[PDB]
Amino acid sequence: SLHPSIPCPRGHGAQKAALVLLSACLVTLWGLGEPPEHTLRYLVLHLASLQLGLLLNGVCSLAEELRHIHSRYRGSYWRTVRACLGCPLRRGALLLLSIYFYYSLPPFTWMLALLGLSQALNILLGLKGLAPAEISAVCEKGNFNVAHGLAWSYYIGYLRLILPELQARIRTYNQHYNNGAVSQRLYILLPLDCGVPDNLSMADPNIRFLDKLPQRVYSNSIYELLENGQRAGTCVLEYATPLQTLFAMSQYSQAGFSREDRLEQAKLFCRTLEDILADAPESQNNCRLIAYQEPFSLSQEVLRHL
Amino acid sequence: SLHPSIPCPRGHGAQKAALVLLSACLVTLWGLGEPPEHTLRYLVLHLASLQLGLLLNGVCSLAEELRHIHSRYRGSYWRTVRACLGCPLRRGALLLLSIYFYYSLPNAVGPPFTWMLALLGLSQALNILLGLKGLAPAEISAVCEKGNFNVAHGLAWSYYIGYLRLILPELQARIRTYNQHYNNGAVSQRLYILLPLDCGVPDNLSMADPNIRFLDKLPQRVYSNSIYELLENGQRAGTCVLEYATPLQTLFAMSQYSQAGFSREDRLEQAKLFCRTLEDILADAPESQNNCRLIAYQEPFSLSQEVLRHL
Amino acid sequence: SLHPSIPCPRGHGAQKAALVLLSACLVTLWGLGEPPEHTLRYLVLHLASLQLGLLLNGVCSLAEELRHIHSRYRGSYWRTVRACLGCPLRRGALLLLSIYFYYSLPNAVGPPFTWMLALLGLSQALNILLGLKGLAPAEISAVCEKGNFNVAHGLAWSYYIGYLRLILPELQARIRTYNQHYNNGAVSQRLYILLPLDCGVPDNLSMADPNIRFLDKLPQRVYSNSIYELLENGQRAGTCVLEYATPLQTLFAMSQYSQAGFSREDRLEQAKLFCRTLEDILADAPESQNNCRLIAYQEPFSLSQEVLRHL
Amino acid sequence: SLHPSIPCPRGHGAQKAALVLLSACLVTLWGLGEPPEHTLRYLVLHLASLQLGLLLNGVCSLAEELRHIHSRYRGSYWRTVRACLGCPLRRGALLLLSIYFYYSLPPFTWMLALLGLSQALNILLGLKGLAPAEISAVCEKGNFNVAHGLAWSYYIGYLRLILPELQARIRTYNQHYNNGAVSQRLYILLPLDCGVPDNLSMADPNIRFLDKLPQRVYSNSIYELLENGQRAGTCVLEYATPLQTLFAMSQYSQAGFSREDRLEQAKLFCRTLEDILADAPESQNNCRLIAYQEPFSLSQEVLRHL
Amino acid sequence: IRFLDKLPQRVYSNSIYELLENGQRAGTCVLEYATPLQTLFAMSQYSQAGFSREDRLEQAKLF
Ligand SMILES: CCn1nc(C)cc1C(=O)Nc1nc2cc(C(N)=O)cc(OC)c2n1C/C=C/Cn1c(NC(=O)c2cc(C)nn2CC)nc2cc(C(N)=O)cc(OCCCN3CCOCC3)c21
Ligand SMILES: CCn1nc(C)cc1C(=O)Nc1nc2cc(C(N)=O)cc(OC)c2n1C/C=C/Cn1c(NC(=O)c2cc(C)nn2CC)nc2cc(C(N)=O)cc(OCCCN3CCOCC3)c21
Ligand SMILES: CC1(C)C(=O)N(Cc2c(F)cccc2Cl)c2cc(C(=O)NCc3c(F)cc(F)cc3F)ccc21
Ligand SMILES: CC1(C)C(=O)N(Cc2c(F)cccc2Cl)c2cc(C(=O)NCc3c(F)cc(F)cc3F)ccc21
Repeated sequence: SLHPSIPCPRGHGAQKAALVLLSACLVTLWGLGEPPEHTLRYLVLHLASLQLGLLLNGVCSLAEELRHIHSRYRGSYWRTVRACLGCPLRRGALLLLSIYFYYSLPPFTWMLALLGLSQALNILLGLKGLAPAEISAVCEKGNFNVAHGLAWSYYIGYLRLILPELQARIRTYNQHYNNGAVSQRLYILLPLDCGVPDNLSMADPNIRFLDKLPQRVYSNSIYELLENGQRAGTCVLEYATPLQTLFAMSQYSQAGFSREDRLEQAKLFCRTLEDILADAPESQNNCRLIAYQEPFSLSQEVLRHL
Repeated sequence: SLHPSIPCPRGHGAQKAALVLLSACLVTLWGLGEPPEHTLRYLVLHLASLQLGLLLNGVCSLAEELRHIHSRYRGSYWRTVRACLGCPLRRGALLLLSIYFYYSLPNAVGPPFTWMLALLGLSQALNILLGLKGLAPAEISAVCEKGNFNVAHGLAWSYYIGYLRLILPELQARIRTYNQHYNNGAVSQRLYILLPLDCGVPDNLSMADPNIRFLDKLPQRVYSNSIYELLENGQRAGTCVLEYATPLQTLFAMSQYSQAGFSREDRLEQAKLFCRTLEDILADAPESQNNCRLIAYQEPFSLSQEVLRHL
Repeated sequence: SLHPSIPCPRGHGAQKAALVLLSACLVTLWGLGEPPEHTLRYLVLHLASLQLGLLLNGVCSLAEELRHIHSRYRGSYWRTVRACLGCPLRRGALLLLSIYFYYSLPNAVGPPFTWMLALLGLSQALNILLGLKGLAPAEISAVCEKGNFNVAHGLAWSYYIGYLRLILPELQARIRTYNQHYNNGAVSQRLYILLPLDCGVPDNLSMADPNIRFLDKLPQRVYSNSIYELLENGQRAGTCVLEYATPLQTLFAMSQYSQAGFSREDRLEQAKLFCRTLEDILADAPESQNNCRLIAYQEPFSLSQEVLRHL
Repeated sequence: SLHPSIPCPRGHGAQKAALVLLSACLVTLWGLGEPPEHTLRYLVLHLASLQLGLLLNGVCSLAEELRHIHSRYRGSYWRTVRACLGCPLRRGALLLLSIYFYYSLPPFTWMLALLGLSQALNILLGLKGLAPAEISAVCEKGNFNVAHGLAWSYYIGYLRLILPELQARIRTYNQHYNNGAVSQRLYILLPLDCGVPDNLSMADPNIRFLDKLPQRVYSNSIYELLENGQRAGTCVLEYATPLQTLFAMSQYSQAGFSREDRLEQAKLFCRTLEDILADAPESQNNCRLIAYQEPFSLSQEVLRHL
Repeated sequence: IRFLDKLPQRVYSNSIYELLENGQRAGTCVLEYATPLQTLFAMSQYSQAGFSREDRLEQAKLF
């Protein structure tokens, strides 16, 4: 609802389509007309190599982690083992389960040399790479995103400090003058393009700076929303200052934060600001978000919510 | 370098294990003396299952992304496949290799290719639903650090682009102006940014330790800064412009709220990571040309002892 | 899109067509009917032949590099090895597989390892001596433009960082001031930078075409800007702040000298590329907030028309 | 002559040691003791595959240039073929020479298809990549290096315009102020780490600003060189600005310019500026370059040149 | 009257002024106050000069 080009939280399409594929997959195994004794042996041995390979992958990971004991895991060996190999208990059972069934199921020592060699090629040539559309899912589900830190810093830092003392300063400026009364809500502008001009008239000339709201120290502007050369309304406009910071990351070569990522993350920052302003006690319909990506009259969009 | 506890950027110990492992792999293959020809096919066939799996897994992962395409992938089909399947042309060739390496190759162990198609699909769904192929927390922190997906990365950079970048150019002159109009000791020209690893950031700096006491407000948008003196044994041991790290404070309040999904285990990592990233940004930035020095520690001891040794 | 002559950055057509040839080549492998056991073995063996040769060639490449360690590689040997042999931990992971797949695998065609190693160095030595395995310019041009190995990339970024990033913020203010204090048409608020692709840069802009002539130097680290009137049919259709691009002059003078090793055709290659690099830089820079305009033309026509059509 | 850290112009350590490596490897062929016709045909077939290897790489690259033909090659198919395949006839003649040797020397059509397929995997996967050592071994030879541009333009634009009239301005300044004449040479500092403060005082307090030389407008500042609290030299100091641009080039992400390249090109920029000023009419011992790198006394570095 | 620029250059610096009229530029000439009149005013300001206001006015006219 915030904007047609803001991504919704990831749903369960992967779960549902897999279920449909799983339903259709189990159908076609029955069509072969073959006993499932081989199928069960194949499936168990198919999983056995993965668990065996996962151990060596953890072991290969651990050799980097062995010198990391004093750095990340409080100088503890057991915690380091858990990080690479997952839960030691559940993983440990799978290791012994595979070995016992592998010997029973009809070489013995040749596969480990080959499987250990195969795990090397995944580590060395990077065949088992992470698809970014699965990097995004895990990063978003675990809240490993840069935007999730830019929004929470904004809310805890700026919004949660002026929102209580905003409607009061709006009311006082309304009585102290006579003007069309200014709206009692802050209309945060969230330019999705992350190009934030230092003056509002630069984005559109029909929006003009009129006055500064009386006042830790904060300064806000009231803008003369002009339609057909006449005032149609007034409000307090304010760009999201993180949207500059996300932009100025993309310029710098040290950020490792490219243009495709800049737009991709800045989409989250607005989404994870609505999810914050929805439940925040300081938000009592006293702050209204407006987003717009230039394909546009900025003045009408402010009027659109008015 | 900043502290014995701050993690170092990952080395190449991963492939170091693999190369040593491969050294123990070729010898083991040579020691057992297996038929070399079938050893070649088996490794390829094994990699034929692995790379054909990344398509069945990808397509299931692709199903959801076809509904974000208008917003997340700017309404383009080719920016949907490249996110779920890596580079398409590079990945597309490997599939034709794996298909060719499985369509008609002799295979003592393994089903025919048309049989293996069904067995692969059933295997992928089981791993997806149960999460058997779960990401290890060691690799989660490894990939995110490499691709810069950690939340402390932004909080370190935003603390630079917003505040640190805008005040270091004038901080030397502002400190110089105060010293020339004050006592004949003197205040150091280097800013100090406290980075308590515990993220315990008292509102008043003097309350952390009695030896550090607020002296004066440094003269000048209001960029207020309070200069502090370090009272060691009742005498003016040293004075410097000291402040806490606001992003660490915002991290501390981040973990408290339950709408952030920020456990205290994660906050400790980002408390450490935010220091190293701030070390990296200030290492080469033109503004931080020996203009700022960072203080990081973990409270188990006096804070004044650590700041004094830096002067 | 500035001019039809300027080239676009290299695409992925080479990878795209290679997929088609891979697809058609798969048909012939399935049509002739040779056993896949030998086809898989040869293909691994053939790929083994190419990879194993790169070792000695890299060794001969490293041979000159042993004395460059003190100068071009900061005194570390392992940085030198990666420079010549590619990734040390990956290429060695491919040589070892080819060593195992040639010391053990059957070799229906080709010498044994004890024999191939003799011939392997011989072919590379001849290629090094005679330069037979040479890089055609399209391979060099691709590496030059992908890895930013050009002199135009140098000039464009220098031109922006040194000149265009320092007057564009202050260009709008002076144009507004000049328009405000004088009431005789109006001057556009944009600098219409002229980019003559032929690198013909006269000192006097009015001499280029009669319709352009000097009006008044624009009042203001002492930047001299001359605005011009565009006499169309003897009528001042419009006036603008107009100037040439100095680097495109310094590309011309580079080709004149015989010490630069910068041929006439190379000048054209690094002149078209330079203009594209400037647009890619201005279109993303914050300073060019609709503040600068590019006018690129290759002389086959009046200069005033294109300047006018952009107004 | 300039600095130990400056890379020397590429000698011939390859041919010096490759031939020696060949000489040791030329003895071993006589050691094996094998028939010569068998050896002869293998080598010919080896070069026959490479000719097709070069043919397929160029032809695949030719498919891309059908979009750049009207831009890079002036709409002429001849330059399109020449850039990709090298010489249209010399390369073409080798192929049929190789093919005729291919069939003459002891399947045929299936071998050609396999060779084409194996070249496709070379292109898509990119195993046969260009090593960084040979990337900087061709660009240096072909003068396709970024710092070469920032060097010559710094000459045609700045050095060639101020050097002829510098000594006159120094002579005028030396006459006007008596007692401690300045050196008649322009000292262009070249800090190889590219750390260029706006003023020399921040780099080292032992160097003092003295005055600005009389004068478009050219401003050169004369700097005092102090030693143990007393003057030791006076000369015109001016950082090579392209080093500052090179340092700021690596800062921005759109430059595609790494940190090592900054260090690598800064080393190159002095050496190509050495070559220009070695054989230039505007160099009459009136301009001596200073290059240094902290692994220090910058102030004492200048005195060694005096 | 608007300041325009400084005349090109012991060194002597002089100023050229815009002579605005009805909002348009109508003339350009070098305007430079007679500093001795400023000196006379400062003389009348201080009490050690023994130099009254009418004295300053009359000396301005004679100057
Ligand atoms: C982006 C920098 N950054 N990233 C992280 C992570 C931490 C910091 C950081 O260090 N910021 C900070 N600390 C300061 C300390 C002093 C001082 N001691 O004098 C002075 C400063 O500059 C004025 C300080 N600044 C910068 C300005 C900051 C707060 N602020 C913001 N929000 C952000 O910038 C922002 C972006 C993101 C992402 N998250 N945030 C929230 C912090 N919008 C504002 C609009 C107005 C206006 N229209 O007038 C006035 C503001 O502040 C004046 C009042 C200062 N108050 C409040 C804070 O505490 C000190 C006293 C505004
Ligand atoms: C081509 C020479 N070159 N190649 C490389 C690589 C680096 C340099 C170089 O550094 N040259 C330089 N250094 C100077 C220092 C002084 C001084 N007083 O110290 C005086 C000079 O002469 C005026 C200086 N010059 C020459 C002219 C320089 C600057 N300038 C340019 N630049 C380019 O065209 C150009 C080409 C390439 C390639 N990259 N660039 C961007 C730098 N265009 C201009 C147009 C106008 C006008 N229309 O009026 C006015 C200019 O000068 C006013 C600005 C003076 N500022 C500049 C920097 O800060 C201090 C002084 C212009
Ligand atoms: C490295 C080595 C020797 C190995 O250890 N395995 C594990 C394994 C089995 F998978 C199957 C049986 C025995 C073993 Cl022992 C393996 C498999 C193949 C292969 O082609 N598997 C096809 C395949 C399946 F059989 C089932 C499935 F669900 C998917 C699938 F894609 C090639 C080489 C190996
Ligand atoms: C694709 C196919 C069938 C092909 O066309 N050739 C060309 C060719 C020769 F190069 C050599 C002989 C016959 C043919 Cl017929 C080839 C070669 C190999 C191979 O293993 N070459 C090893 C190898 C050498 F023989 C000489 C050398 F100096 C180094 C070296 F590394 C594998 C498959 C093929």
